[PDB]
Amino acid sequence: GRQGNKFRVTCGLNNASTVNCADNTGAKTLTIISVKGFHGRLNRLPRAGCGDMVVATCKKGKPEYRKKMHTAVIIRQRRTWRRKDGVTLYFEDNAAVIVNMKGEMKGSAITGPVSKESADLWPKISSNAPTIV
Amino acid sequence: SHRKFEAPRHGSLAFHPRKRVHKVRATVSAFPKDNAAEKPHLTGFLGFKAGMTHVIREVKRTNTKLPKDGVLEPVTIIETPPMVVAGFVGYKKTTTGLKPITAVFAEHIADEFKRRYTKKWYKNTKNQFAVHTEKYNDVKAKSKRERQIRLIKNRCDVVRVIAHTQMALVPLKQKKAEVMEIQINGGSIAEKVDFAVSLLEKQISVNSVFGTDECIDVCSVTKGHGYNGVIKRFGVRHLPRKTHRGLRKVACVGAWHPARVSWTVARAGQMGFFKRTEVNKKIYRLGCGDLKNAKTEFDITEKGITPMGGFPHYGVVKNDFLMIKGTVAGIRRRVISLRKACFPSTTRTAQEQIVLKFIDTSSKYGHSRFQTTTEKKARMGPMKKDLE
Amino acid sequence: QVCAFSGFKIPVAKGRKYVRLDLKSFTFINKKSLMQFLRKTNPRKVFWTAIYRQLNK
Amino acid sequence: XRXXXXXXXXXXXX
RNA sequence: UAAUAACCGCAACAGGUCUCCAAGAAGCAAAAUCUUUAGUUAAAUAGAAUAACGCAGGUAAGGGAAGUCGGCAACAUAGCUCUGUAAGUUAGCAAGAAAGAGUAGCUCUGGUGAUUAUCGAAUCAGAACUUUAAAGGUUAGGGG
RNA sequence: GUCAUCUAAUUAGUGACGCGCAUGAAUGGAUCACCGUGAUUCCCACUGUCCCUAUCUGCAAUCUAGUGAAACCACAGUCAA
RNA sequence: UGUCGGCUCUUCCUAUCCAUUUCAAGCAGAAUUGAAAAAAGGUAUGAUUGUUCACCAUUUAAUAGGGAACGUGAGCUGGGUUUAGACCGUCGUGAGACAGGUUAGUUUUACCCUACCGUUUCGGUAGAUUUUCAAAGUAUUUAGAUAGUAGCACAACUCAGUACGAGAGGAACCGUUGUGUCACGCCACUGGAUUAUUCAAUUAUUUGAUCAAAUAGUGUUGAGAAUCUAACACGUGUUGAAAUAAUGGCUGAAAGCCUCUCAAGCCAGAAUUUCGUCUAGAUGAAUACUUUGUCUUUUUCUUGUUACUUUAGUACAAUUGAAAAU
RNA sequence: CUGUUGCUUAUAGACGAUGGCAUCAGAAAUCGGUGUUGUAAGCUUUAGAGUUUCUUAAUCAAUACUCUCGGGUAUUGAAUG
Repeated sequence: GRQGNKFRVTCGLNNASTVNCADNTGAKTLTIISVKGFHGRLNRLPRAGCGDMVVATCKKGKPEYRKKMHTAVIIRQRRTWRRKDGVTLYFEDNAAVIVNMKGEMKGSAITGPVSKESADLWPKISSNAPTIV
Repeated sequence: SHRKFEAPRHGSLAFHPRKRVHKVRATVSAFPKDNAAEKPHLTGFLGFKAGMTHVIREVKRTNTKLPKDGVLEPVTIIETPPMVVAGFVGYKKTTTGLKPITAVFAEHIADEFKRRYTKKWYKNTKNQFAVHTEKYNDVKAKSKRERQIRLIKNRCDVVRVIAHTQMALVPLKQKKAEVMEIQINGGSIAEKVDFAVSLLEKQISVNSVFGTDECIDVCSVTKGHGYNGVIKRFGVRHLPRKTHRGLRKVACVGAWHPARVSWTVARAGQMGFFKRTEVNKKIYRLGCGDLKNAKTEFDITEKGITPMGGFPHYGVVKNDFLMIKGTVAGIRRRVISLRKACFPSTTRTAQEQIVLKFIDTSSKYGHSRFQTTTEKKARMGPMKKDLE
Repeated sequence: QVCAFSGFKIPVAKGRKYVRLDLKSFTFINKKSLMQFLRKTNPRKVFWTAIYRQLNK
Repeated sequence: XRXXXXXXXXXXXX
């Protein structure tokens, strides 16, 4: 359920990287396990950037979300990445929102700014985003 | 036994052996395939790298999601003062390759060309081309020259002009010229020699050789690094911290029983001064005539291509220049052999029109803020100096 | 663009943007200013800033 | 089975 | 002489060998660091260049054990004052549990005595103001 | 081994079951409070262990003047079958 | 002859997992299954175990099977095994045994030859005589027998909710645009190191105090140019012709018909081969100047080379050697 | 001709090699451009929480104001003259 392509966004989120959950679905933090579309290499850890759909497990949250594996989208990251128009940009924290394969967000609201790359790729996130930075 | 896990080999076997070159100038291995159904023209040039800046260019491709305000890209500035054509040579196709038949030179030759033929000029008698010039107008020598022209027209297939640079126009301390043979691709051998004769003693500027938004091939010698280990040379994996005798090496240099170390293994050695050819490089600004400045249709302030404080380790560019998108092989002051593309690129990005929106001229040292020193003075205002 | 701490006019293709969780985004001209911003240093007490020079004289 | 160790240090008394 | 050259180790060997006298700073401290009296500047040779691979000491964006037999190595906590401190228990402990706050400079205020107004001790508490907001140069617990 | 629990994932750890190849009572059985440069597992924090390598310093290595060994050595030293 | 595994690294096999090209199906579409050409390119991340093996959780176009002294210890590790300490269980009267379990246990030497990777020094290729010529020396411009060889893969838009199908479902060729990796580079912009002990601040000690420093082997902290560098920044490898393999065909006999040929003759067809292109490179060629014009050997000067100097000896213009194809 | 040698030479570099100039050579200052840090030392400089001695003027005082966009550094592998 992903629309269009994405430019190069340097991936600052690894395997076992912990991110916040900006949704309101009782899940606090998710730790990245794998990244959808990742092309494997020897000894390389999976990498995720803004707008990258990941597979993550919830280690902190309500019982219906903890100790389970969900699917998320990185909406902001602390890694500095460069836009194609010579704009260097980075956020304050790494966060994600739970989506399914078809792309519809599980939650109903997002707290904090949402990067443009995650907003363009997923139309459902941009509809519920406060601001698109 | 088989290796447990598979991975691509480190380093290319197409660039083996890694032998450092002897001359700074790099000779092109070929010229674009000749077509006999067009006017004669030169298929190459030669310039000196100045430095690197960045430009904001307006995207002209369609069906692309690039920003509409412009894309930040790097450029390389290659100062290319005019060349002096000082002869020409015809090549014949034999069963062992092209064989130079004769070389015909002009009457007047500059000391920059004569410096190539010695190794201690200040102790030489500097009598190069003396007999060729003194007896240029004699009846016997004129007949000989007329035979060289007719011999080439009869028994030759390739004609090249021996053009050399003028190093009094560049900030380099070297005085001897840089000779390069530029093949003439065009009409029949009859009209190729006619064009080559017309160029004798004349000057060729880069605007005549290259067009606008043209993709070219660049051949140059890379930046030297010296003796380097396997980690830098090839990119092997560093060994664990626990390792005895060192970390930055290849653990296994071959199996027991080919009984010899293979040429395919990574060994420490020279990295650096190699000759590399890069193809399909677009021209952004043809710095000839009006476009010798750095202003654009959107940014109209009057400024030259040299950043504030001069190009680092190079100086000030005040002659014709090229604006090549991206990087070329070699550091500043290197000699770059340009060339028309052997395989012309047909991609939509190769045919795209280049519209520069901003050309950077801020100082290439530190975190600069001002484009021109006049607008540095305006913003800062009068200081303690020049006020008292 | 103008720098968030120093107040200098930011040259094109030079600088880093910082986005906070309170929907506030700032752009800085170099790492020298950005670290000053993160240490909660007032540009009014930093002599070389454009903010300081505009307040005094 | 197959073991591996060796060391000696006398080296005469010259 | 009594030892980084006079003793024992093949030697002018980074190993070993019992004692006496013992200044200032700072500090709880004979600690670390600097110095005065005394001793020495030589103690298995140097000069130039500043490649790889090393031995010793370091730092590093984003992520944080995914590396590995295994947090091996390194990082991190670290002084003092005040508050606060669990399960378990042989009722003595655990316990510096865990956890949180304060700390600088300058100008002041007050408490703790002796001799019968004069004289004296470092110690504790408190208040304005200032700044680059304070144990951290050195020494200096990771916890459950 | 079977059931729970720890993890996304547990030949690991812990709590239980016990026809236990071949446990068991001063060859001591069961029990752990304090203690341990003892063996094992899990959390928090921190980090070049790692993604994935970059870079700085000293001493060497390099070259030179002086000085100057040892192990080893049938003869020696390019490959395929 | 250092005995398991893992780590690092290269190469080789095909009995092929993916990508490319084909044939077949009980192949309507999609997903599949059997088979041929083809080994040039890829084939991953983790929990448990010393494990090879195995089993789970993901991801991917695929996460194929193997060899090289069961590849690889003067390459690493020392987890297991496999000495010497100690414990439990069974066995033995006892010392002691245990493919029974547990715990702690020194990993030495390359400066030799070769190989491989880079890097120097000396040597040098035989048959032309139109003085507008020939040869030697120095220097530049070039030349290319040979050796290596590099780009791959995926995704999005449109094709298209179209072909196909009752429905459910559900493609592809061209074209466009991006991403990942590999290779070569490079320093503009972003980031990192920083003994320019740069600039500033500051703890302890010492200069009587201020200034200015020094010491704590770089005291420490903040910013920090240059240079180097990014898996952290960014460029190029979208590139052209011919001939092919499996296979599909054309004409066409053999064999009056049929047949793609275990016949002659052709066409189309691959991540294929060869040109083209990139890298290293042997014998070489052209030009500039210095010369020499029948010739050499041995001495000898030079850092070295050529020309050169001396004593001699040798030859002296004039009949040689071409059809092509079949 | 070529090599040594010099520029404590570079676009190069372990050593050789390689590349450039060699009297219109070279090197060094100063000097302008260009960068880094953050406003130098002085004073009869105006703010200063407070204190002391005179008798109400001195003096002491972390910091802070003007001179001061100051001072210092800047090829060492930066660019001019």
